[PDB]
Amino acid sequence: LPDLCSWEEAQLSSQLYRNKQLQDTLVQKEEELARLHEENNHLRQYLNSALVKCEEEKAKKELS
Amino acid sequence: LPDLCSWEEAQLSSQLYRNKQLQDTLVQKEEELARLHEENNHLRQYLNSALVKCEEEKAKK
Repeated sequence: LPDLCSWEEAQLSSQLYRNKQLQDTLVQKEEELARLHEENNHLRQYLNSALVKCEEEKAKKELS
Repeated sequence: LPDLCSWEEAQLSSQLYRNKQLQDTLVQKEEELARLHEENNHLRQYLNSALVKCEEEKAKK
């Protein structure tokens, strides 16, 4: 029992360490995701806004 | 001692399960990031192309 207990405790420490590393990576990923979602959406909006104005201009020009 | 051992065993089990969950979440997050990076690049490419064409249309005379 005491040799098993010491082995189990070491495995637990190693597991908690690996999980902490995963957890930290996951925080970094979530914020990278949030950044990209916001940038993609804004870029999308900007493109749509500019392209629409280009077409509005052609419409009112090409009427006479 | 015997109380600590059972607590540590139960924690090994919970933490193995936690590891799996974190691993599963991470593969899903990486897939999502890979797609958003692809989209971001395409959006920047499209933007560049639209700036050029916007500019060339200002061949205004």
